[PDB]
Amino acid sequence: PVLVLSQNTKRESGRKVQSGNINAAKTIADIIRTCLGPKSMMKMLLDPMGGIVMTNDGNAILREIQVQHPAAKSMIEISRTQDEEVGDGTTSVIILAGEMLSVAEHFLEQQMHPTVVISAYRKALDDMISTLKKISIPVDISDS
Amino acid sequence: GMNKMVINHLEKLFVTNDAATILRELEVQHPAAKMIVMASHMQEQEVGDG
Amino acid sequence: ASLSLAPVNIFKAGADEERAETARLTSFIGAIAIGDLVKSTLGPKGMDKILLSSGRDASLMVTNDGATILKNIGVDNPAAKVLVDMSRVQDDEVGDGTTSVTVLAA
Amino acid sequence: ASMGTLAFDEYGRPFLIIKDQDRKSRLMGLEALKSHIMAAKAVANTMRTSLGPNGLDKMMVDKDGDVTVTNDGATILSMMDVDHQIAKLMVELSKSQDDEIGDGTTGVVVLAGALLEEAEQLLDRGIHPIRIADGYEQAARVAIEHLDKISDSVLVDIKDTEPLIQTAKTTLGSKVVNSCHRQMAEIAVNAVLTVADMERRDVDFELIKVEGKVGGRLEDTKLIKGVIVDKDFSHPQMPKKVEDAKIAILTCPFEPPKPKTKHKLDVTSVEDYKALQKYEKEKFEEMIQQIKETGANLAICQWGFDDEANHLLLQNNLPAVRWVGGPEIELIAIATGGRIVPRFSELTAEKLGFAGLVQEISFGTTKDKMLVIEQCKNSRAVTIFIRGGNKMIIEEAKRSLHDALCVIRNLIRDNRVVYGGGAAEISCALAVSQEADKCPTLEQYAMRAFADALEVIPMALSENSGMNPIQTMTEVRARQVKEMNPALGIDCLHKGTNDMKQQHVIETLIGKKQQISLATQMVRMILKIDDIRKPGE
Amino acid sequence: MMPTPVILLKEGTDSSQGIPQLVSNISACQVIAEAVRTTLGPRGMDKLIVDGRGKATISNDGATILKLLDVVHPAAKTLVDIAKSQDAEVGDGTTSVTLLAAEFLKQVKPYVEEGLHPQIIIRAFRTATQLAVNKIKEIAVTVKKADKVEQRKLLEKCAMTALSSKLISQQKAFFAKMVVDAVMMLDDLLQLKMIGIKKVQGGALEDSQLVAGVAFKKTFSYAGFEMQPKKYHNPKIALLNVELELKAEKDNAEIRVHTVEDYQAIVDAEWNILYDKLEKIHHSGAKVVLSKLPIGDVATQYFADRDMFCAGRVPEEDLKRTMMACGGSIQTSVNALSADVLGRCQVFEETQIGGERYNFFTGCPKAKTCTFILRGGAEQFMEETERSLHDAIMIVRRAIKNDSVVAGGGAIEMELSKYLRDYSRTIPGKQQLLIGAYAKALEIIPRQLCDNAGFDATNILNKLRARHAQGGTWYGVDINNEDIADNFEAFVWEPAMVRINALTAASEAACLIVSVDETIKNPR
Amino acid sequence: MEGPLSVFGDRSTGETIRSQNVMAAASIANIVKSSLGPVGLDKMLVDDIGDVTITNDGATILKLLEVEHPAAKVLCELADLQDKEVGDGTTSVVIIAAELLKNADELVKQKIHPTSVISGYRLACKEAVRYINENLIVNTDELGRDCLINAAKTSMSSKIIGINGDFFANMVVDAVLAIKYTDIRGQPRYPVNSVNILKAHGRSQMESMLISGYALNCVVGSQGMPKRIVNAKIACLDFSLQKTKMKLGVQVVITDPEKLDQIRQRESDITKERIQKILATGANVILTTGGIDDMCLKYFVEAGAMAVRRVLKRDLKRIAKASGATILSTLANLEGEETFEAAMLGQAEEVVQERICDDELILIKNTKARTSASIILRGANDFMCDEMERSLHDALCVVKRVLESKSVVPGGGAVEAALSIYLENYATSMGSREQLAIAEFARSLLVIPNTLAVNAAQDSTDLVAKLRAFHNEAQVNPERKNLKWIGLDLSNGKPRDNKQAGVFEPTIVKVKSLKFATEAAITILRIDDLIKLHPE
Ligand SMILES: Nc1ncnc2c1ncn2[C@@H]1O[C@H](COP(=O)(O)OP(=O)(O)O)[C@@H](O)[C@H]1O
Ligand SMILES: Nc1ncnc2c1ncn2[C@@H]1O[C@H](COP(=O)(O)OP(=O)(O)O)[C@@H](O)[C@H]1O
Ligand SMILES: Nc1ncnc2c1ncn2[C@@H]1O[C@H](COP(=O)(O)OP(=O)(O)O)[C@@H](O)[C@H]1O
Ligand SMILES: Nc1ncnc2c1ncn2[C@@H]1O[C@H](COP(=O)(O)OP(=O)(O)O)[C@@H](O)[C@H]1O
Ligand SMILES: [Mg+2]
Ligand SMILES: [Mg+2]
Ligand SMILES: [Mg+2]
Ligand SMILES: [Mg+2]
Ligand SMILES: [Mg+2]
Repeated sequence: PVLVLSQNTKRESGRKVQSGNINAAKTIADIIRTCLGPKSMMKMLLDPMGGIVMTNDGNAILREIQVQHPAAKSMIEISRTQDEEVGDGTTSVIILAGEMLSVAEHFLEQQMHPTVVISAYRKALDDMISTLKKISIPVDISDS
Repeated sequence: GMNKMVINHLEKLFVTNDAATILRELEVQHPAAKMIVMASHMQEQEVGDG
Repeated sequence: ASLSLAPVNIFKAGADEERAETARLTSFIGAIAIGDLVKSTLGPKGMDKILLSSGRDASLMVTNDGATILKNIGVDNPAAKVLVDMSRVQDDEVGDGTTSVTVLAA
Repeated sequence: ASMGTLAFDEYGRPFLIIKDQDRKSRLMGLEALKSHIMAAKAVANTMRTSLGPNGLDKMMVDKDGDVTVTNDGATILSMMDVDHQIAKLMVELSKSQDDEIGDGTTGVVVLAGALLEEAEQLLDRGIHPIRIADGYEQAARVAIEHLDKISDSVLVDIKDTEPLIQTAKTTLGSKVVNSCHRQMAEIAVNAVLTVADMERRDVDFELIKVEGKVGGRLEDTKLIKGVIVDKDFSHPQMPKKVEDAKIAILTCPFEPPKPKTKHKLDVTSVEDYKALQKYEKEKFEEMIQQIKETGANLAICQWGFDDEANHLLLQNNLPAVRWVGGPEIELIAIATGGRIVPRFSELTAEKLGFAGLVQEISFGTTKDKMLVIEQCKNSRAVTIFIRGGNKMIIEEAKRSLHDALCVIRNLIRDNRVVYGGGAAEISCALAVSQEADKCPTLEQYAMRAFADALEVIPMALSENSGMNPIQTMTEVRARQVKEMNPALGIDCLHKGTNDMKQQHVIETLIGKKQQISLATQMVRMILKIDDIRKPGE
Repeated sequence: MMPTPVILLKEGTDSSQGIPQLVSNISACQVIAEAVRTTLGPRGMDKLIVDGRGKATISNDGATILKLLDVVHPAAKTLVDIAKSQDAEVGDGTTSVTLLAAEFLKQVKPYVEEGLHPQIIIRAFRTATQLAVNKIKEIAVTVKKADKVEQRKLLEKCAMTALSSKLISQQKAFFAKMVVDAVMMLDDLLQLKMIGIKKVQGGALEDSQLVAGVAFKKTFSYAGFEMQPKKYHNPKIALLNVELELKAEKDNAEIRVHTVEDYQAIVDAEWNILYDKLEKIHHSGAKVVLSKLPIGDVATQYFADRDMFCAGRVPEEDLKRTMMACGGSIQTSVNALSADVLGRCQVFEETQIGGERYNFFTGCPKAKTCTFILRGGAEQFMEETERSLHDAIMIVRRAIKNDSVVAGGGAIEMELSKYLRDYSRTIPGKQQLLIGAYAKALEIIPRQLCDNAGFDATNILNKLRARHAQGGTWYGVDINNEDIADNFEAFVWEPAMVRINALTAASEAACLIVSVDETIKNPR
Repeated sequence: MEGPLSVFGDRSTGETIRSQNVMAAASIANIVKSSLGPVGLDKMLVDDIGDVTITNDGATILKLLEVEHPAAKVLCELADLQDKEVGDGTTSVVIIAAELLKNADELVKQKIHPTSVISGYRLACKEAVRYINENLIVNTDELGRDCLINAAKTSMSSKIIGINGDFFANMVVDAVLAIKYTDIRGQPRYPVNSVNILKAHGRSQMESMLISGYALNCVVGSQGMPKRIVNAKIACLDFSLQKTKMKLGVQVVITDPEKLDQIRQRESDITKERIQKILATGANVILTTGGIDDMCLKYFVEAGAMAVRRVLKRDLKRIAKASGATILSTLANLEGEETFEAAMLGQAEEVVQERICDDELILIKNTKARTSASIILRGANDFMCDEMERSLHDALCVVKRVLESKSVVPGGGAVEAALSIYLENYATSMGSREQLAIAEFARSLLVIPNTLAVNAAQDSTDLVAKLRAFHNEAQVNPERKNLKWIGLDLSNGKPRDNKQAGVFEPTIVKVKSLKFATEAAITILRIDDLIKLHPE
């Protein structure tokens, strides 16, 4: 056998990879979609050490579940990032990322280039930041 | 439209861009897709194109 | 070079080709084995052999006849087969001499 | 060797083109040519030791352990369990020589192997294998014309058979039956001349029955001008000898007649039963009475008969043979001059054959009997009865005598004769060398190689005879060129003289031409191959 | 690329899609071409393939080689198919077609990798193919004289060219004369079943021969056949489909008698049935008797006593050829054996041919059939001889039907490459590149000729490209001189339909392979 | 084996092995072709354990891959060498080497001798280098600092810091100018790999920070120590501050119990005295490559100093060079005593422990005696942060090359089109077979703009034809030589003056790419046989 790459090296490419990544992300989102808001319901997770985790926390859930798709891995990692940075919004972030990828799937199917989509996303992010800072209000932290 | 070369379980080769033929020679196993294929084959039977 | 000792073997799996000295060696050894077997039956003071077949019937013969002895043995050497057939043809032509012709050939 | 396809893709996706391509092999180009040449050289060097009077035999063992000792190249290569396809081609080449000629089956193989061995060096020097094949074709044409030029002619008449006997002795010199050299040559010649159509120039070998029986000595082999059958008289009290035998040849079993169509004879009364009984009795009596009234003293049936017929023959003094095979019935008819009769009603005194002696022959302490029919008037059929001390020498005697008969046939077909002992090969090599000298193109090398290959037969004869190959061959070549005498060859038998015309060493011109042509054509077909594909295991 | 609880297709479906799949198809076609490249031209070589049973086939014929290769690639099967189609429609050019198709694919491979639309590529291919075909039809030399000597010269030259690639090239004049006599002695239909090809192991190529008549091997004679004579000097010939032997008068027939007199009558009646058939055959004057059905020993001996010749179980094709040669009809009944239904030849003989016995019917002047008898030192030798002769025969047939000749050695390919380069330099610039690639692809025939011969294809193609642009259209590769030459004067002639169909088939295969954009293998 | 040659292995020979080598090289190049240019896309790589790597760097991809074929390992090592010697072009060099191999094997199939192909490639490489150096370079002096910014933005296009290039290029340029230093021989040196790059998932990319000073991936050793110091006097030590243990060849053997107490206390008082000597000079921040026992950390705590342990040797060397300190492996002078001079101290306008998302690090700000630079990259996860690190390293190397050699060339296939034209015209003069080899070299060079357009999803044929038309007009009409600067605009699918658009690459990138690609093609093309021995 005269191979160029080692056997077990499988290479996927193209719109199959793009749609697969987007589906993995939106699946990670669908996992915890119902754990958002005041009327959420608990989930009982079973650790490999015979333990139990009864929670509503997006990062807790995604940290207790295990995946093999690298897109899902990346989504769990960004949930961890959100939790470590601010300590809240760990499932709002997941849902927003899933929805953004979902809506980008449209333009990707419609021959738009991912770099074009990305430039649009970055413009929109800057303008989101501007709008948030404009609509924000101050706080007197001395008011217990 | 580009042609496809479908090889069925009997190792027979079909080179075509005829949708109903491609569907026939594929082994569609999901039931909803099977239903869409049933619709396509009924269209082929009734009209012959489309 | 040679049919057997060539970079390519020209034969089906299981065949073989003994060349000059190897062939003469196997031939002489087979013939002389047959002859040494069939002698000691030669002459008035010759002694008999027990054939003792190995089939499921396990036939048992006590013979002094060289033709009978050679007919009733499992021979695999071609030269030995030649001598066996020679003794059989002697036994067909005349009824005696089947041990002397074999001993002489050997 | 190398595999069919070794990419699997420039993109990582499966690349499957041929079925079981991973288990399949392939050899391409000059390495393929050299593999072919190596295989052919192996076969040829196996065969070259069985060439000439001092040539030795080979002991072939089949799948079931039966032994065959032989010097016949075609029989050897047929018994040889070869796997290489080029060796299979060489077996086919030898078989073709045997079909067309019946002699030369070892010369063809040796010569083809030599041609390929020389092509090996020519390919090393970089010549195109097709150019080699074309130079070989050119040199082969030159050698064929030189054979036609140096050929001699012999008389194929039935009065003086000494030239034919010399030819047959040359053919049989290399076989185990050279202990009875002249007896075997005489009987091969007399056989073909008795059964040979001189006007048509055809010789039907179905009319020559070559029978062998263990016992006796090789010297006991004789020519029967007639037929021998492996049967005896039907009744044990019949006489064992019949002189001045008028023979009735019949293919009707001496039994009550029987329709071929599905039939049911219905018995419906005691009178019907008695009529049937009397019909059967009278049928038997009528058959025997018809055979007797024909005047015959002997009957020969093809389909056997029953107790009533046997005893009626005995009572009526009609010795009879039964269960004789179709071919032997035909031979008996042809030999005795009789006509084969399908039923007794059609039998007449003119359809009978005549043999001056019909005898039953014993073979010592065996209980087996044979029937000889001979002393016919002008038998156009004949039998060769071979005796010997073992079935191995009997079978070798059979095939050697077949070679001799085929050689006499080739003489009857074309009386032209070249002299052997490698003399013809040396002369053709000289002619090819001269033509290569006169050739200015690149085929000069191929023609010189063809000459050096033609010279392997005298070298092989010398080697098998213990002489020094190069010395002997160069001296006889020098003598041929100096004193123009293409009858100078190898003194294999050490008679002193190198003159094959004086030693009566004789070959057939069509035989030598067929050798050269077949060797050249097969070498061309082998050199034209540059790619082998074979299935795994 | 994500798991689903229920998958759309059956587990194991392998789908290759896109530019990689297309490039891989082109590569597989390149492999298939490589498998036959070295057989092209007078310096071409033979291939030895072996089956699972261990039986080897040795061939120069590209169609044969590709049939024997167990090709399974869906795109590479197309080259095998077009080689089959070429062998069908023409009978020669099978290697050229595959080489041309694969070279078209190789030439367009770069643009395929750079994203050129396959529809554009196939449009360019169709355009260039139509142009080249019309140019062949325009510049093909068709002598409008209908002279018989010139038409035999033409057929002999086309056959010599078609044979100057095989293992019988050293006898191609001989075999070409024989092939030409054969197809010129055939009837209007030029049926291939009307040319017999017997293969008798043993003998030389020059010992092979053509029989202006019919010949077939002796067929299982019974006793008395040697008592029969074996040469007749003006025989009348009875061709029959009749079993002549004692047999059940019918398989569903049952005789019922209740008397021994009736029993004996029935026995004698069977015998009289047979003897009456034989007596009718004997009284028809026929001295030779051939039956598609068995002829028993009784009938054999009857004919031997009447000094007649009989042969049974003769094969149907040999019987039909004997009929077309001698001029009779095959009879299932022997009740009307008139001279109109009997056949006739000037000589009938049974001779020995290399270990076998053969019956020869010679001297038939009204013969619309001939039989080749091929000699050689091996089964595969004779098989490749037969294949070469089949190539030559098909060529001669097509030439007889349309004597419009072009020159070979790559002359026509170089002329068309020049013409297509010229045409491409006059179009916008997208189709320009693709038609120029077509043109460069056409050069694969002289290039491969020089390769197989051992020359510098680069220098020779430079010489040819130069000489074809200076004026001159039949200049191609000269093999024996390692140079170029006017191949129309050197008599390297090729029927125009050969190259027309080669271009058509190669372009169609290329267009198909390039139109395929996805491959879906279902699990077995 | 089956052949007469008894070697215990397989043997490929001739067109078989040549086609195999080309197939391998093409495979490797087709892996990376999709990651070339501003429209290229990134790749995931999974390491059989779930370890994920996002990347656009061709060298990184080919290092992570597990290659089995030697002709493909050659190209992998080629990409590695390009990354070592240049820092950019790691994909283009592989693509060009593979295309040179393809065309050269096509010529060898047409039976041009490989020696002749190799001579032609060597000639074409030399003449392409010369033509670039003579006609296609732009002086960064004539262009100013926006030249550096444009080179950085050009390098960052095709990376995940592309559109943010407007700001990342400013950061990169500021950092390289900060770490600029001149040595003996008065040559300006820009020692990248001295810019520290830290990664910390969290705030957006735009929130990445340029530190005027140095950033240390370390923390204080004790929570009782301060975590901010303003007038930082810095002591860099290459030895450990622990309870002193006698060395291997020294043993304590007591025969008078009254000495044991003093010996045991001395074992700690030695290090105590060393620490007091260090602290007496004013050192309030102490970085150490070794460890610091708790006993010592308590001394630092009581002194109000900031001690840091297990610092890395390279980080310490950089902090020392940047702050003016002297790394001490020992407190030992030329007088056989133990002292610490205030001249061995360094200075910094502040040293603080700053809180990054969920970790903590130390920032040394405004060091004197030299300026230093660190960059804290901030993204959405470790994958993003690692790819940002690799992209930023590429950009830093690019700016370094632009500042060392003051020549740039335009991008977007401008150089490749110009070289294709010039070399297809130049081949006409050199031999007859080397001519074909040089023409094929020229045609091969076009694989870069072809790939750029293919990835941009544009008509590669039309675009490269327009490019070649422009550059031929430039090389045949002396009045339009300004057309040399035309290349691809992959956002619009139209040629464009890339010198005015700001698509610049360091000349060294293209030159070294060409030289290395030619060397790789020559070495692989020289192979006409292969003997693969069966392992033992
Ligand atoms: N009474 C005897 N005295 C001397 N020699 C004898 C006597 N009887 C037999 N022989 C010798 O013994 C041999 C016979 O031995 P036997 O066992 O019959 O051998 P084979 O089977 O070959 O005939 C003969 O050669 C004969 O000369
Ligand atoms: N008595 C002889 N003296 C010299 N040469 C002989 C003699 N008999 C045969 N030869 C040569 O031996 C060669 C080999 O023939 P042989 O091997 O006997 O038959 P085949 O070649 O058919 O097996 C022949 O070419 C012949 O010329
Ligand atoms: N004598 C010759 N000289 C030069 N070229 C020839 C000669 N004979 C045939 N050719 C060329 O060889 C090419 C292929 O020959 P051949 O192998 O017979 O074709 P195929 O294998 O396709 O049937 C033809 O295109 C023809 O032009
Ligand atoms: N803005 C741009 N417009 C056109 N081409 C560009 C631009 N930026 C980079 N390129 C081209 O991209 C090619 C390499 O891109 P990239 O993959 O980022 O570099 P590397 O070769 O180091 O992998 C260069 O040849 C360059 O000409
Ligand atoms: Mg919350
Ligand atoms: Mg439609
Ligand atoms: Mg002989
Ligand atoms: Mg042909
Ligand atoms: Mg880059």
